[PDB]
Amino acid sequence: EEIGWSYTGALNQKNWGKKYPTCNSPKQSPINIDEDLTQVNVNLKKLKFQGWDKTSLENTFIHNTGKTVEINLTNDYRVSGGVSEMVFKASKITFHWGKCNMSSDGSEHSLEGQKFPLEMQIYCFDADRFSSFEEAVKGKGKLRALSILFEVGTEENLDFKAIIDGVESVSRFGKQAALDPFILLNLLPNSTDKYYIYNGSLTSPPCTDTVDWIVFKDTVSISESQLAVFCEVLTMQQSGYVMLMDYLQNNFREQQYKFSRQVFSSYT
Repeated sequence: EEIGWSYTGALNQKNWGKKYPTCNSPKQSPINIDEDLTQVNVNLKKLKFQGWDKTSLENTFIHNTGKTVEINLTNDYRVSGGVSEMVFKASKITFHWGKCNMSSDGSEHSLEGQKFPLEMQIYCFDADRFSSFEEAVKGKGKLRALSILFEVGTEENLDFKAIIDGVESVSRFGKQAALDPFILLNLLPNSTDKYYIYNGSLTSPPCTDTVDWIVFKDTVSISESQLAVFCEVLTMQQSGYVMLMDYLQNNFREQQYKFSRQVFSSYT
């Protein structure tokens, strides 16, 4: 089907545009966000979560795609706010990490030039217009994504126990496993009223240019042992004329120029 890509190997990120032309547009993600360079906007609509405090359904799977571990959400998770009151449906969660220690940079977005050891991204689309997130992407519909940045703390973050167990379960390339019950709202930072928003894109091919990003100012903390499980995930990579298996590490796109884009900031 779709042509294989990598971050720094074969068809690396500098060359994605040769096959996926949108990857060369001026509205690409991720970016760095500096607070003093943003525009505070009181007009922004407070974030509204519907169904996020409910238990995750039994058919919620995590999946090792070789580029990330993806969670395919099943509940009717609805979200709105920021630049509009239009309701989106949250359908996918992906993770980006480095070498998985407290001092490693693995996030895609950064704040104040600081990268983080882990980033979680939750993807959403307009369920009225489209039947699935993939269809929305294929049709260039309006997309919304939320970025959650992580720091390593001293203690085990119990809200993530089910997720972490799931990542352990899919170390093997391509593997899928059902997730133990979890609560999606509990995966977000303590307070969500402080956030940034900008016009951007998917951070990997096809790099679709129609994503409004919400990036939370506050971080989520997990322990060192929780972060460690991500670097046990396995992938396949073409290295020269040989196809090899390796640990999945540094699975993030480098940062992009803003090109006149404005970053908006909530007011609290």
